[PDB]
Amino acid sequence: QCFLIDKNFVNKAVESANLTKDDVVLEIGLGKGILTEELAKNAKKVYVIEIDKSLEPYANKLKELYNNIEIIWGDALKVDLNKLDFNKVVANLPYQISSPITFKLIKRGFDLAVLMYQYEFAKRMVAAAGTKDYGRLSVAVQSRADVEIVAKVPPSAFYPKPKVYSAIVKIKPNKGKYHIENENFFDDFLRAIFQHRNKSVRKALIDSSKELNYNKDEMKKILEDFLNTNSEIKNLINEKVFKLSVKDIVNLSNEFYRFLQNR
Ligand SMILES: Nc1ncnc2c1ncn2[C@@H]1O[C@H](COP(=O)(O)O)[C@@H](O)[C@H]1O
Repeated sequence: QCFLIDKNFVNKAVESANLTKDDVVLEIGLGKGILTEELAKNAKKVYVIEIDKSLEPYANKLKELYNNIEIIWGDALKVDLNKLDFNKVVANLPYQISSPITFKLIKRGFDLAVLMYQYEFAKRMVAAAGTKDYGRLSVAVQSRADVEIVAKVPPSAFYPKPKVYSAIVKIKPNKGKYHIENENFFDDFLRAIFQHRNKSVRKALIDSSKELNYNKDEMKKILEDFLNTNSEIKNLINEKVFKLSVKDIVNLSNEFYRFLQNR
């Protein structure tokens, strides 16, 4: 485990979280408890989910100085987050859980999260439409939250030093900006189209038709009919998947959902 040791990066994360004594913070991963201490100083209460009980002496040290820290010994991917009353999340994430934890957290909901990821993952999360790093992850996150990289974090900020840079990412859920009609269909639609990111949406959907439970012939005919509904749809489905904006992918998928349900 590469512990975050550089207090300057702890400070940047904590600052980005805009904490007050009315906030309740979830942290994932205890590490040395440096970040934990700063959270406890500034927030009402902090929950820490930590899988490795050999880190208990760090927990015990903290609990001597702070009365507002609760340690949950367990797997963050398994814990029922619905049962905890946090409004913010601040963590140097265990990188291996980056994707599922992000969506688990977003599903549960929060006012704001400030999370450290490996740099390449963060770049993908925030990537602009039509760029090399833009993909399913980018749209999956940006359709649900405003995201931005707060700071790049060098290997030297950790001990032992990792092989790659990390990045602090601020995530602010934003449900009403894009308004997903049906989350499960949206998820299936994203999966299908990003299996062929350099093809037109139309051709991607045909190739991946089985991801939406249609055979290739069915899907071809569906899209013929769909394209005839209006000129905007025609223009969207003929563009390359990775070139459509998040707004356009959300609206296209919403329209397609409504189309299929009507049919
Ligand atoms: N799924 C998990 N839930 C809670 N804590 C974890 C989980 N996975 C790893 N950790 C802890 O987070 C620390 C950072 O993860 P890692 O740097 O990927 O080894 C590790 O030392 C573990 O103690």
